[PDB]
Amino acid sequence: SLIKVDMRTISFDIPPQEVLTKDSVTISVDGVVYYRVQNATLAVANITNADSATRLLAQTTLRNALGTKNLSQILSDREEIAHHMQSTLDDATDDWGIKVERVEIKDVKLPVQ
Amino acid sequence: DSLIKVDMRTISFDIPPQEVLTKDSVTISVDGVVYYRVQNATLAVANITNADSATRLLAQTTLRNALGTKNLSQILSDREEIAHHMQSTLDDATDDWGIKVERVEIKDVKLPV
Repeated sequence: SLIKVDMRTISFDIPPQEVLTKDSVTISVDGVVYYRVQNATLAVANITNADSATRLLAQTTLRNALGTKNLSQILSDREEIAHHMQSTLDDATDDWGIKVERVEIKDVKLPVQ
Repeated sequence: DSLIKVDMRTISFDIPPQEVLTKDSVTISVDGVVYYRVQNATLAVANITNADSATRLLAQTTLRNALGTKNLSQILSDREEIAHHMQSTLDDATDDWGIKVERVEIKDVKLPV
């Protein structure tokens, strides 16, 4: 094989997502995903659609996880939520050969309301 | 904005032993090495099913042609120049599928029976 896939850990940013918390507060949360290709072939066979599929599934996973949480609970349970988001996203990315190492919450922006 | 990264580091592949006839009717057995890197990732992936096989063949093809125009004493004497010109000729051909040929080395010039 001449054209090889970089198998090293790389990252992408989850753009800020609007979420209404359990205690009814509209927040704007962004995050980071740390991932690597764990199956060169399986990833390459899905190259044209893998990028935005993984990006969207990350957003929806972040959106769903925080929806069942109190605003205070987002800060304290941050490692538990990150662990939960990792499983969900790792499971959903296996079918195109991508290993997700971490999904971490970054900033919690606060608009009026 | 990509997800699946192509390895951009300079790497090598071996040109298997080739039976060439010199300009002065001496037959030889020549193996070589090609040093290359992907210089255009979008253009390389688009042709992944054919590019590897095509590059290997054109390396062999460039090696056979370069030696065929040369006399045995010239192959002996100035490998440096021959390898330099082979790099140019292979670099021209492989550009259309986003591969930069950095360096072409001639390893062993053997004499079979």
